[PDB]
Amino acid sequence: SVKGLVAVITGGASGLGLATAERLVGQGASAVLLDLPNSGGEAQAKKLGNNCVFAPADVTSEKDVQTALALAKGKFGRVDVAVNCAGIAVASKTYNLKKGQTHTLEDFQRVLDVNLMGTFNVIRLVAGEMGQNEPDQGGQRGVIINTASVAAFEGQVGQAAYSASKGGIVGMTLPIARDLAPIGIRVMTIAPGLFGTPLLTEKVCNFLASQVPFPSRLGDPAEYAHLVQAIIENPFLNGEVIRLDGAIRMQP
Amino acid sequence: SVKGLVAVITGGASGLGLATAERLVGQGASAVLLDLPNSGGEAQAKKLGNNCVFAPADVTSEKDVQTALALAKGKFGRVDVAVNCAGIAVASKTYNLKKGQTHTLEDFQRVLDVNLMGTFNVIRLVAGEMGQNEPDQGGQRGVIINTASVAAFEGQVGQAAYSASKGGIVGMTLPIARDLAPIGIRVMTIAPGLFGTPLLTSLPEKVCNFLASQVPFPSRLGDPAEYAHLVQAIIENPFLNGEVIRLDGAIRMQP
Amino acid sequence: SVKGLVAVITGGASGLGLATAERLVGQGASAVLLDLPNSGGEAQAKKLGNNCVFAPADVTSEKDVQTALALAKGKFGRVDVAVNCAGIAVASKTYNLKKGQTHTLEDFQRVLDVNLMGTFNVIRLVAGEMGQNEPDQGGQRGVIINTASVAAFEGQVGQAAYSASKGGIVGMTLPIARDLAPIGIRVMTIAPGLFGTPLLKVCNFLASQVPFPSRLGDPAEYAHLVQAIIENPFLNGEVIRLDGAIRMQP
Amino acid sequence: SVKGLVAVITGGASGLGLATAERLVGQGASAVLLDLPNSGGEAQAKKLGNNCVFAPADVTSEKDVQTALALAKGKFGRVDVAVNCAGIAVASKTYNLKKGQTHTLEDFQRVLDVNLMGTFNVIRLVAGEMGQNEPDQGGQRGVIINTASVAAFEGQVGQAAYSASKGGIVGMTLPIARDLAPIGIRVMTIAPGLFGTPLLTSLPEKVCNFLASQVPFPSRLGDPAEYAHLVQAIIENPFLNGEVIRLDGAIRMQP
Amino acid sequence: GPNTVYLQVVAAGSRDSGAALYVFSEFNRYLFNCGEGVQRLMQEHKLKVARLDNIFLTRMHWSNVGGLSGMILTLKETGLPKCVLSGPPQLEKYLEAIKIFSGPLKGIELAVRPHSAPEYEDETMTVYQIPIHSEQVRDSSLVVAFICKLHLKRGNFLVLKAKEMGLPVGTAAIAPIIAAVKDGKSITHEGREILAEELCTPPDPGAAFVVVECPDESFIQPICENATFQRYQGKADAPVALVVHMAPASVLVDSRYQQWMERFGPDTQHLVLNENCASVHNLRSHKIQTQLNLIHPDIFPLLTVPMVQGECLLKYQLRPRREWQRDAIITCNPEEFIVEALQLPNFQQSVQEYRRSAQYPEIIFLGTGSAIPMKIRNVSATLVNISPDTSLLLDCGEGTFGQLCRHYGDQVDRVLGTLAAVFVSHLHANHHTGLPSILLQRERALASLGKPLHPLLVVAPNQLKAWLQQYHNQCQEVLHHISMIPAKCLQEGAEISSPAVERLISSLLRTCDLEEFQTCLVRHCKHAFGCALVHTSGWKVVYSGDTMPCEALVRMGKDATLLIHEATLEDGLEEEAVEKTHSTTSQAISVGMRMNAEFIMLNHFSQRYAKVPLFSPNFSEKVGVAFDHMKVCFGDFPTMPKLIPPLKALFAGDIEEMEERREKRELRQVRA
Amino acid sequence: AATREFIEMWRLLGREVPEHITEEELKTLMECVSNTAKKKYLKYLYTKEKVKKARQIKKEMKAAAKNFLFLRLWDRNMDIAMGWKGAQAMQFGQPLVFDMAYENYMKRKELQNTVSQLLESEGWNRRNVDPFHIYFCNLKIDGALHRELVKRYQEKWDKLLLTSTEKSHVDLFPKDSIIYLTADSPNVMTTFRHDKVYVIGSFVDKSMQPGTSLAKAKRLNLATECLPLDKYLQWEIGNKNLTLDQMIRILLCLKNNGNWQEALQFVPKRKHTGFL
RNA sequence: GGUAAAAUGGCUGAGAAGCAUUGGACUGUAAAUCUAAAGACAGGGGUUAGGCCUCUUUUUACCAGCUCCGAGCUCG
Ligand SMILES: [Zn+2]
Ligand SMILES: [Zn+2]
Repeated sequence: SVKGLVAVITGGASGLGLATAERLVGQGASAVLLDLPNSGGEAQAKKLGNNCVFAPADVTSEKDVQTALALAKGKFGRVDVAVNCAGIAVASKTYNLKKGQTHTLEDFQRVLDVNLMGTFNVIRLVAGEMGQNEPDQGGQRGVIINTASVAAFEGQVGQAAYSASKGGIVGMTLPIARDLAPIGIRVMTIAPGLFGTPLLTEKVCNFLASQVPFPSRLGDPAEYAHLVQAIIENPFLNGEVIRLDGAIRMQP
Repeated sequence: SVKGLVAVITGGASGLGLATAERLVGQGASAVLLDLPNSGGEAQAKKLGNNCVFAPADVTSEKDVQTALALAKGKFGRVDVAVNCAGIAVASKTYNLKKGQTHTLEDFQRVLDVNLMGTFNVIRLVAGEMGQNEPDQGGQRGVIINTASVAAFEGQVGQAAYSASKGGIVGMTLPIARDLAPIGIRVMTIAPGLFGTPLLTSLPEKVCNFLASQVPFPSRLGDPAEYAHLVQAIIENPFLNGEVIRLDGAIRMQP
Repeated sequence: SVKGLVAVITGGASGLGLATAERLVGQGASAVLLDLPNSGGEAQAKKLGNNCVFAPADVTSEKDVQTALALAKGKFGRVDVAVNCAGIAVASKTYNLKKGQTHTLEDFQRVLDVNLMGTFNVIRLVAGEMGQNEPDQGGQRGVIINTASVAAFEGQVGQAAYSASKGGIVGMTLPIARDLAPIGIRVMTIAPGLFGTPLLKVCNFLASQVPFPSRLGDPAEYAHLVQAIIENPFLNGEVIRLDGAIRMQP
Repeated sequence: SVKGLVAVITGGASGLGLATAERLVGQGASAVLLDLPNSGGEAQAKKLGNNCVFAPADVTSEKDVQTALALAKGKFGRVDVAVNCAGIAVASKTYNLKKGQTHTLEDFQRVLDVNLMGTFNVIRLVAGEMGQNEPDQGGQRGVIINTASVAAFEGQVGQAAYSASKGGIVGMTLPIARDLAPIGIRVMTIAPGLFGTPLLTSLPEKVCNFLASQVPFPSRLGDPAEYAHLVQAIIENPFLNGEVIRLDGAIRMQP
Repeated sequence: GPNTVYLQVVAAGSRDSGAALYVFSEFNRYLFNCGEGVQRLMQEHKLKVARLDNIFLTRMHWSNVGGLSGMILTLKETGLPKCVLSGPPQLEKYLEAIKIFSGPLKGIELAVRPHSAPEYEDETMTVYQIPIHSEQVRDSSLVVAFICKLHLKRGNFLVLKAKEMGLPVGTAAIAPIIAAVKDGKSITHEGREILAEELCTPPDPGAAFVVVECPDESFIQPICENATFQRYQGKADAPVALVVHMAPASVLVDSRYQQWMERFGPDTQHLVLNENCASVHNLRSHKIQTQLNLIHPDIFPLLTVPMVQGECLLKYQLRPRREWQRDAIITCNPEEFIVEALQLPNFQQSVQEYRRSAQYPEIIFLGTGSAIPMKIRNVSATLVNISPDTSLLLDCGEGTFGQLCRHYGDQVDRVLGTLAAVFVSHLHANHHTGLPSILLQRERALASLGKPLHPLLVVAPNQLKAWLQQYHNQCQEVLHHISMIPAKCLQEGAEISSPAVERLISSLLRTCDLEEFQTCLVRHCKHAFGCALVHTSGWKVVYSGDTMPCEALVRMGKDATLLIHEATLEDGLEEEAVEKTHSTTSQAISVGMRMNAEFIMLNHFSQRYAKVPLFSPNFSEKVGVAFDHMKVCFGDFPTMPKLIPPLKALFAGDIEEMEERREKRELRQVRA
Repeated sequence: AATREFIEMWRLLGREVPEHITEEELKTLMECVSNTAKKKYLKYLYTKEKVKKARQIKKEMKAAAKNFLFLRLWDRNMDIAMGWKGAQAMQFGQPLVFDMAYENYMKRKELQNTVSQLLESEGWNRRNVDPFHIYFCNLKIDGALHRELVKRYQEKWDKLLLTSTEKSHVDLFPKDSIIYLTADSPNVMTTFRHDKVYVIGSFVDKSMQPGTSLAKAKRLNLATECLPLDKYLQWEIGNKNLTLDQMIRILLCLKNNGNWQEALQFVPKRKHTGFL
């Protein structure tokens, strides 16, 4: 069960991160929101109750994550679940011959810094906090869940920067799982498809929802939260990328 | 939730199939065991209670599956979940130059007939029963879950016949999901690693300890109860479709 | 190089199999066509010259393959390359609720018997012939190349039977490569996309759906990839998608 | 054929990059070496003849690549092939509980900057030069070949930084192929396994004989000449696009 | 000095073995009274001769020097550079007579130490020779007695003294201490000990033993009156530990002799070898004969004042301590032997099959050995019983009488009376050396049986005359017992050399009742002769001896009833047989078949063969084989082939071992 | 305990005796009835102390003394790879049988040496490219050999990739496919056969009693063979019996397509003048 | 069946010592290490100050004994 567990959710002030926070707190767990101060996460933390605490920090900055982790340890005393639902996206073709446009290097670096560099920055820091926990009778110390979109396998036109960042997370999920296996930490990656997040939200949405084989609708963030809970409860789930897409194969 | 659901589990008299049956019945659902009569599945059906009915049938035979499906419809009135946990395995090298031995064609055909041909035979028949269900408010008519071992991606020496059958299930899970998408049936495949099934405990004891130690985390053989938990999660989640999930433990198999 | 090599090509009387036979014979190698007698493969064997011999046999039958392999050994003395380009395809939905139709089991079994069972039947038999060859100075005894369509990863509606057979070949290519590694046999699989074979308004639309080049596959290009695999000694246990970056839709 | 083609090879002063340069120049093509000035690439350029020109540039810097590309255009007039064989590697565990050590962020950023950021920096710039070429009668304007190690699928202990960079290249090879499809540029990725590049032929012998023994067939380290042969095959074949090819030898890496 | 010294009784004085001792020491070995058959007995019981420096002979008599020639040719083949003999001064003349029939023996060196020579001392023992002359250059009344005194040994330093002495332990300072304490001294400056008695073992004084030979009552008084004996007997100077007595029991019961032994002191032991011993000397011979008797009893008949009677392998330590060791005493039990024979894998069924299937002259094969005596086969010898009252000996090898005595037991005296003539074929050793033993025993048997001493008839080459003449003149009177006939005078084309020779051969024909006697020159060596006997009954027996396939023998022995032929080697080494002038198995078979004899017998088997020869498919119903102490009659010819399976079963392991060795030799030859 | 002085004084004399002594070995010392046995036992203890003390000084002498692709974690990786190869060999490898029926004929000293050779033989098989499937037949539980084996291997005994059983070779394989290798066999081994099962007697036999293995094989009517040592090399000095480690290395070379002139390289050079 | 020489049970020696072997270590690139285990010169005996004396086994070499003197194929 997830009763009494303490979880740290990056970017949990909106989108997929908030949905997992709502479910875990409702099930009886405690959550810490880790997202930029401009997102107004303190309003969501107050709404969810006394079990939710907003920690203003930036994933790309080492100092901010360490400060937020110390706040979580001070408030609750331990960290058991780490969910990385933070990440930005950009849309720009690599090269447009007709328009004479070339992809800017700053845009590629900025996306890589948040999606990939930020995710690894969090993982390497929470594990240090996560390593001090007394082993569970099953030998487990905690669960770390990442989020890389389905673009890591099938990118679209102009989705080169997004696919590269998401592709790195999928590739690196196995070495990290092997890295933390002796200390007893499980690392998993979820591959959501088209989800009703603010990042995705009119004619395009209806067409994209119709392109999903079944169900022919956009993803529900509540369903994403359900999959996260299933991974936490199952002790044999490790080192896999799960496509929460709906059997949709993306076209150019 | 899975309360009130009716499920048909192939090969549910032992191994992974029984574990899912125990969990689903315990959660309040109804299950039908579909396994060969020699497995003594009627004893398990009596143990699980009045919500479990043993249907003696052979997956490779069209007539037996149709008879069992009619029994399930007569007893409960509907079919909502189909789980394929039945399958045999063989170990034989493709060609042994030193011993002058060649893989027999009958062994390859027999494994293919049960693991791959049997699975497709069940799927095409339950869907006809599954198609008559009134659509759920979410548009779903039912869930079909398959089981193909991790050998479909990383086979071992002498595991050519097993990998070919399991590999076909992984490859065909996507066309079937697209086939049944308009009628509202979700098709999924689970890839268990090393699990404490009777099919695995036949190996000598030293091998089991070594194989359990080779799993990164947890360093132990798979628990069939954990496999049942994953099946329940797939049923509850409505957005899970057309994916192969490796319930292995981050273990990569060596030659 | 491929000069002086002897190759056995299943289903080489037409389609992809003939294209590889034309290239290998032209490069100076010797080829043996293994396809059903009704395909008229003897005409192609006569056309290609004295280095090509037609062997009428059925892949699904153990006796026919053994007879053809003996003919190849008698004619040339050795077997170095085995290419499996034979296979049939069917199109039928798993279940049609509106029409009340269900996929027939015989159609599924027939496709599985030729595409998957036939391929493994050939592989297990040629390796016995292939095992008697003296090891090359690089340690290699020969190369075995399979053919499984891209449906093994991304099938279409009604392509359930085809994907299952092709999916098995992709899955089994790794255990076989590990099986024959000590004796020195390399096993590879090629995943052609949409190719201008006899098996394939629809054609224009399908050709336009390929990102680049926006045209149907050329069997000559498939033959070129086969030659590259034979020459390269470090290529083993991989599935290569000769498709053109095309991702198939439902 | 590759006769008369002009190719730009990143990091071609040593390792895999030099091997492709030797083969392409020998076949009659023209090559431009793009590697850091401290590698002494001018010696290799002089050795290969008048068809090879050394261009000192850094992949991570936009200005250096643009200067080198202008030099290649001035010397030869066109660019047809772009091969990315440049990249560094680091070995450090994510977290060592016993030693109390944590992976440094600078090491992760430095590896990502060269392997992944550097590769994309080159690709986006050569395509602008590559786009001005008159289309071939087959519609092709040129070929771009990347190099990502097999760690992108199966990383080892302490190979987290290397796998993340190589994993990004594998993931991004498909969107780039779709991006440049209308203009007629083919993008491919090669996944070399354990090749006898200068770096790996420097480890102590016992080690070199283990790694090499773990390869199923051939039981030896990779030969950079074989890597050059695969590159030539990709250039000649016009239907090869959007695929990752594992030039490893059926070796599956263990923790 | 040596740390252990003990005696051993090789032969216990029995009539068929004589008496002999064996002194063993770490530095030297000694032998006493090397009689006939001593070489065979010592070899059987694994007594090494490598360092046999000295041999002591107590009396110039054939009962003590009979086996001297065999020991000499053996030590030589052993590689000993020099051997020294001690005893009567007649040994020098005896050694000269040995060279008559043997070679010069250049290899080994011989030395003689007579009693008149100065005393001899060794690294372990000092020996004194006591010449004794009986009451009332050949000398027939001289007997030498030996008194051996051991060297005084030091005492070990008490190593536990290191806890009290001031000497630096584990250093070189022990060497002057060792030179002091072992000699009775002590370095008092290292402490207070002035003498070794405080820290060293008491040195052991030398213990002496005396060997006394008293062949008859005439020597009793000279032994008693000897002053040198009184020096050790009536004194406390190292009382003699043990006295070995080799004298007949009639001498022992004499009061003067009884008082002589008792004067040596109460602690002195007394060991007696006086022909009253009851101990089996040839265990292996008894084992084989008992086993073969289980097959056919008739063909293989069965054989036959405090003091301590001697036994075989009896020991007595002298240097470590002084005890009657008695640990290797031989034990003869026929029940164990038959149990081992019955438990053989194929012996029981084979003898069962043979048994369920179911007169003069008779032949007894005393010995069937070629060159050296062995555990199972003695040197060549053959006895023929023409009539119940007459007999003929076909060859007299070394120790022949010993085998004869064992075969007949108490009946030997009667048998010797029936001995009419002895034939000697070619003058090699081990073919004639046993003759003096037979003559002396024959004289004793005739005296015991109460018969006139008529000289025996001997047919032998004239070269044998010189050998016996020199021995008779120099050492001991023999020639007055025989009337020798030259072998050449009995040839088919021979001529009467002298009327006395004609008278003797006529006497031989009358005595043996033979119709005719013939000899021929076989191709073995210079003056090598065969023989043939024809009886008035009509049966003819032909003896070949050492030879090669020859035509004169075939012509002379035509239509023989029974043929005895040499079978030294097999077909494998026919080249060696030609080089060594011997015949092979098939060669003998071919010669016999060509001669057309009713039955064929083989003997003179080589030392290469251990127990049985190779049974080639050429072995027909006429070809037989010979073993020691077997009896063959004319009615047993059909039975002999039937015995082949049981003999194969009784010797399955060794013939397999012999076949394996031959196969390995052939493989080595091919691979060479 | 009189042993105390018996020795201390010999230690003062320095007559090749141990510097110290423990209780358990002291009881074994008084369980030796012959002074030669005690002298040999004391010398065995004496040389044990000297080599232990001499090797300690080597530690004192030793005390006087970027971009990477991998981490120095290699002893683990080699062990894991050898484990994977052994696991496969336990299913498809050619069986090899070590017969432990010679426990009665071995004294304590030879029993320890048998275990040491068995440890070496197993290690060489593990490192081979194509290992055997080592069987431990007639291994009686709680026996002298079994107790020694679990002591040396400690916890590794339960994880070694080999089949140990109390049954016999005949009870596990058909009698036709069994060949009992021995030096006394009349048949000469010509070529290695991959379809046969070879039995190696776990024997040392310093006090030579030849024919023990041959008698055991002939008792069950098993085929026997003897390596063709003489045919390929010229023998000079030494018994033709070979150690277990040498035998398994010879078989491994033959199993891997090697020729006789290459397999016999493991015979000690102190017996064969050279090849023919 | 005998004669002589020899015998290193992981391998070479020396007559001490190296190359090796087994269990353990998550090694920061000398782990090229640390630590634990096993170190019996064919096997028995004796003695012994070593070192020798002996028994047995194995391996490799090796295994008949016509003497005289003059006639000079016979004569003593
Ligand atoms: Zn003779
Ligand atoms: Zn002779």
